[PDB]
Amino acid sequence: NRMKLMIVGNTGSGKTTLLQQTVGIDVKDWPLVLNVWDFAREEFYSTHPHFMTQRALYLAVAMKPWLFNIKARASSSPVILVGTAIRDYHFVLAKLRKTIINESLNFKIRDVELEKIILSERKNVPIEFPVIDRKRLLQLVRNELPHAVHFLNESGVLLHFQDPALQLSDLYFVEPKWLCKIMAQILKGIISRRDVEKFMSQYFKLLEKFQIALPIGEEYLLVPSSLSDHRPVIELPHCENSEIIIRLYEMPYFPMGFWSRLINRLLEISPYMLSGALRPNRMYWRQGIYLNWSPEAYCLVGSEVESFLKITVPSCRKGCILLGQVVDHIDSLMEEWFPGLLTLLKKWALYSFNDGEEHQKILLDDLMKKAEEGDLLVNIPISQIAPDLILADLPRNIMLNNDELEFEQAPEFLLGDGSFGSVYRAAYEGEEVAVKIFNKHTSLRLLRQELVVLCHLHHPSLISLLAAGIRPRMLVMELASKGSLDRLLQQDKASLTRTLQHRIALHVADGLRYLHSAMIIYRDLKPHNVLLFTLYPNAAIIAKIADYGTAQYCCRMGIKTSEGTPGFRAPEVARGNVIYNQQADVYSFGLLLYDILTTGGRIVEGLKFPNEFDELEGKLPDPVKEYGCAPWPMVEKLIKQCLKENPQERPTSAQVFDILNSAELVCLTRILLPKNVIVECMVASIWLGCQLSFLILCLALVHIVSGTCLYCLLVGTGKLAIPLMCLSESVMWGGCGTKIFSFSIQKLIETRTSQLFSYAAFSDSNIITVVVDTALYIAKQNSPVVEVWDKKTEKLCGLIDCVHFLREVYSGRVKTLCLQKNTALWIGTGGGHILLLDLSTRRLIRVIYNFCNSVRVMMTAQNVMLVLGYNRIQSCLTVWDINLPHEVQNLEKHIEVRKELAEKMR
Ligand SMILES: C[C@@H]1CN(c2cc(-c3n[nH]c4ccc(OC5(C)CC5)cc34)ncn2)C[C@H](C)O1
Ligand SMILES: Nc1nc2c(ncn2[C@@H]2O[C@H](COP(=O)(O)OP(=O)(O)O)[C@@H](O)[C@H]2O)c(=O)[nH]1
Ligand SMILES: [Mg+2]
Repeated sequence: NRMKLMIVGNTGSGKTTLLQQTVGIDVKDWPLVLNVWDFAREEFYSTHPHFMTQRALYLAVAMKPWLFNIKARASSSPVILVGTAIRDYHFVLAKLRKTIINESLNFKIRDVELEKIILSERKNVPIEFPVIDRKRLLQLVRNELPHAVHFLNESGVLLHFQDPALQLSDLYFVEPKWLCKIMAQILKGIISRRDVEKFMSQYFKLLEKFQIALPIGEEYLLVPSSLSDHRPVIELPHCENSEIIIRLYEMPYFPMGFWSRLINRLLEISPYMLSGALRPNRMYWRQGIYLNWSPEAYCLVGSEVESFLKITVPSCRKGCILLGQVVDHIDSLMEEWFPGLLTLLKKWALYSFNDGEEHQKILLDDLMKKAEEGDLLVNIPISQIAPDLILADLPRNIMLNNDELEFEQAPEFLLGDGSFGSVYRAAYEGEEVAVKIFNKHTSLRLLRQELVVLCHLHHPSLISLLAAGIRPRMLVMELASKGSLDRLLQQDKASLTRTLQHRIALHVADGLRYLHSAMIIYRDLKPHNVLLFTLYPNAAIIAKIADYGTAQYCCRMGIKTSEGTPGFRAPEVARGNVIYNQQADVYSFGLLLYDILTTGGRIVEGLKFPNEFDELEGKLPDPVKEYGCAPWPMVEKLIKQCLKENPQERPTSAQVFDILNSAELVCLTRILLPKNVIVECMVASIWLGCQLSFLILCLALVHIVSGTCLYCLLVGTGKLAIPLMCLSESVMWGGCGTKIFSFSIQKLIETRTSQLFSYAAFSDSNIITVVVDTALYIAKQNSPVVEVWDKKTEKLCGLIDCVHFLREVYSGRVKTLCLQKNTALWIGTGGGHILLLDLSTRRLIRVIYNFCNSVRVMMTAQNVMLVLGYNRIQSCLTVWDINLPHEVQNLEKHIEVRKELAEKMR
């Protein structure tokens, strides 16, 4: 019986006095318990075009923007007019009171659970500054919580803004009267944070999310709702008809919150309107913005006096560019936030044949019709009246020379089905290209959106444009030499090597990072939209992103409309009620990486079992167990991170690219052991010691002898038998006590000569391992320094310090050594770090961090590299691909090569 009453109207009308029978939304209670929200001069309109819900009854008190917001938020809701989908219209007392009760009772018919306990708990809890965090103990004391909180929010008990692009999900506003008085008392109109602070970290963030206090600079807040109600005297550098371009936007009324929204949109993009980054001059009068880069490049967006919106730009190249980008941004803003004007909106293009005569206007649709069969207006080119219809504002190097195009559009020339078009195989300028054709009932808006994406962003991981036209309305971009990723996943499963699919993932992550850095949300990532140019893993370009027909500007305000293919979209996008940030793209990339790791897998199952693919996406199986793929540790972890319900828990695209940009990720191949099971030695199925295990001082695989050291059959205690602790063959050598010894006793190299260099304690220590190579690498107990000696001279050659490398990049004390045939040295420090040194140049290739807490024993098997470590107790067994140093070098070189391309494509 909890009904919501919202008395909306124009200030003064005496609607507050109407109920009794100015500083923000009020609230009262009436007995059928009625929750009344009494709304309130005109500054609050852009502050609360939000608090309408759906389960409420409206009482309008001839303002039409109010009705426009009502019919756009709560479509099915009674609206009773009172004098001083309309259901009744009364005039002014008690007779209308019965109508309200009758309408409220009929509204429930025209339009229970464990709620009532959480409702009471949230209502009966008083705190100062009432908003509270995720206080789960209040429900613990007394998969269904976000389904009850939503109902309570839609009932007036509290407000929970769970929209991803608000960052207010964690905190819960109690007794929502307070949030309608502290958020609406901040309001010539350029006040600073210092003054606000004298009346707060989340408070400033909360204000800007509601279009109340925009950030125009440090310690500065724009506060659009408080700007002057009249424009100053602007005298533009050009006043002749032939020198300016004018376009009007005629509306029945300005939507509630339209101008603050437009100002926010325009001031965020102004640095990048010419280049795509120099700041212009800006002015504000609450119904317009003046941008000014020069007397030749400016932009005046205002509102003449119904409800027209004028855009004035100079009639030059930079003026046309600014006009095009302002029109595109206004159209995008209207599509995102004001659906209902798209017809309630009329667009006029102003033109004149001779200078000095009155301006006459033509409807933009008629002008587009005339431009579809010509580029001149017959009683004065169209490029001077509406340059954006013929793409005259875009760069001239991407204009379609229709005489150089050999395009068939045959069913056998099809390449794929785009978002709103169809890509075909064609030839342009004597080259193999791909042409996208929009299907019959499309407008210039889709072309212009995909051109916004394709024209100003150049990245080695984004599809490149070659030409664009309007008469056939195509997009010639380029031909991917190897097709889409879906075809590779479902047909050519054999060519997908590990190092190739890692590059495929990395190139898509890099493209997403760049797309997000330019305030663009892709909104649909799938193997179909990922294009492959080569299957050679060492190439710089392996994967690109195409089909930008669903991409849209995603500024700090977010995006509301829902786009994306079922099964490749974030969970917050499937339920098209919240407004989401660019983390949906991160979730889509997580799904795509899951697909890459599992190859066909869930895609093959979804083409077999539809309408369950999208339902399973809120939990999906383990990649390894479900489809039997080879384990890819630290990539399954990234998949789990990217496949999280909370968008804020998900990493950003830059973080995903950073995680993927590591050779530890690709060369890792990690097996944990039971808790409190310590391992001393292992041999290669793998045999382990402790008690002899399988998956005691020494072991050996004799083609299993169990013991200080043992080789497949020499035994060392320090009495050797065909304290001694070292023996290796590469000739066979060894080490006894604190001196190196050899035999084919052949060469007793007593090693206390090195006491002069380094500490004597490190010099005179028991030997741990000896390595046989052109040189002699020796490390001792608790020795952060590895000694290098020459067999030919039986003399020291030089000492290397692991502590030096560790500090340059941490126990540092050497525990084990292993030599790789590619001239790389593996050293296991006392901590959980691994050092890769080139044997020749003595240079640090890379240090392995976050691996473990301590390294015990290290060896190689078959070709992989076995490292055993502790976690001080828990011991872990880790398998590293033995191509790790070369992979580090190749990955860093590849990153540099394709990074010097991103700064050259611009
Ligand atoms: C196998 C065959 C298939 N092929 C392609 C090419 C493409 C392609 N190229 N360029 C494009 C630009 C855009 C584009 O928009 C998509 C993603 C909407 C389909 C596709 C392509 N997409 C699939 N297959 C190229 C030939 C050589 O190989
Ligand atoms: N005498 C009289 N005063 C009215 C009438 N309607 C409105 N008012 C005046 O309008 C004021 C109410 O303003 P109100 O509409 O509640 O402001 P709002 O809540 O911010 O929209 C009261 O002070 C009344 O004096 C009316 O029919 N008769
Ligand atoms: Mg009032």
